Amino acid sequence: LNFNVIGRYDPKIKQLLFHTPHASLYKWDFKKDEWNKLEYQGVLAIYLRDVSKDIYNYGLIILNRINPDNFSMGIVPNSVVNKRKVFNAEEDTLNPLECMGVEVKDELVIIKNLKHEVYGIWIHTVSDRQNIYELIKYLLENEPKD
Amino acid sequence: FYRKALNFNVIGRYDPKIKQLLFHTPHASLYKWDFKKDEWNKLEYQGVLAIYLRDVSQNTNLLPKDIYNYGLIILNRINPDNFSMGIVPNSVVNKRKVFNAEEDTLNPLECMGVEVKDELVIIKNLKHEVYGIWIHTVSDRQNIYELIKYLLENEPKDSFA
Repeated sequence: LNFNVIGRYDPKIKQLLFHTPHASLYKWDFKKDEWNKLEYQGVLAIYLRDVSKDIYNYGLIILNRINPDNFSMGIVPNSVVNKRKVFNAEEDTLNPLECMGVEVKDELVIIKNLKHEVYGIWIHTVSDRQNIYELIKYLLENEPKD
Repeated sequence: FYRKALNFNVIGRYDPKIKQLLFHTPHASLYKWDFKKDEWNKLEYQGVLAIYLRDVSQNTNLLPKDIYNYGLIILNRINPDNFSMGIVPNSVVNKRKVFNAEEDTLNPLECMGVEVKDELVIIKNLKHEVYGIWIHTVSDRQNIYELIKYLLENEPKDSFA
C-alpha cells in the first residue's frame, strides 16, 4: 500500500482509503483565468486521520515519484464546517471558513478548499478519476470518521 | 467524459517545417536535471509527446541551412504551453565540428544522447543539458528510445524514417 510512507509525513493517518500511482497537480489562477501547473506529480492518496482543534478528519497527499516533494491537503466534512459557523461564529468571524467542494470538469478532479483556493488534479486511470470524485464527495457530504 | 479532439495538424502551427509525424504518445511529463543539486527539477510541461521529421531540404523554390532534421514536441493538455527540442544526427554534428569549426566555436554543439533509466527516457541536449521524460504508456518508453537512437545514429533522412 503506502501507509508507512504517508505516516512519515502525517503521523495522524489512521487508515488509507484510496491511492493512485499517477496524479498531476494544477492550481487555478483567477487573474489570468487559467490553470498553472504545480511541481507535484506522483502517488495520490486519500486517508482517514485520527483527530480525537484539528478539523481535518481526512487528508489528501501527493508524493512525487522522482524527487522528495510532497503536496498535502486537509479534507473537512461540510457538517464540521457548518457546525463551526453555527456554534462557533466568533472564531469563524475571525478566520472565515467556507465548505470545500469537488467537481469533475474535463479530465480534472477539481477541489475548492476552506479558503476558496481551487486545485485541479489530473489522473490517468479514468476509473480512478470517478472513484476519487465519489470518495471525496462522500467524505464531504457525510458525518466524520469511522 | 466528452469528446473534444479533432484530427488536425496542430504541430504545424508551432513548427511549420513538420513534414511527417513519426511517433506520438498521449501522456508525457518533462523534467530537467540540475547538476548543481544533483536532482530532477519538474518543468511546466506535460501532455502529448510527438517526434516528427522536418523538411529542411534545399531543393525547393520556397527559399529566397537548417540542421534540425527531426523535432520533438510536448503539447500541454491542461494549458496552451509547448516544449520544443530539435534532433540532429550525430553524423551532422561530427561533420560540423570538422568543416565548420568557426560557427561551432561560436555556438558549440555536441552529439545528443538517449537512454532509458527505470521509468524515465533521458535525453541529452546538443548543449549537454539533460532532460527526463516520464511516459505513462510503458511500451512507449522503449519505442521512443529506439526511435531517437535510430535518428541519432543514422544519416539524415528526408522522408519516411
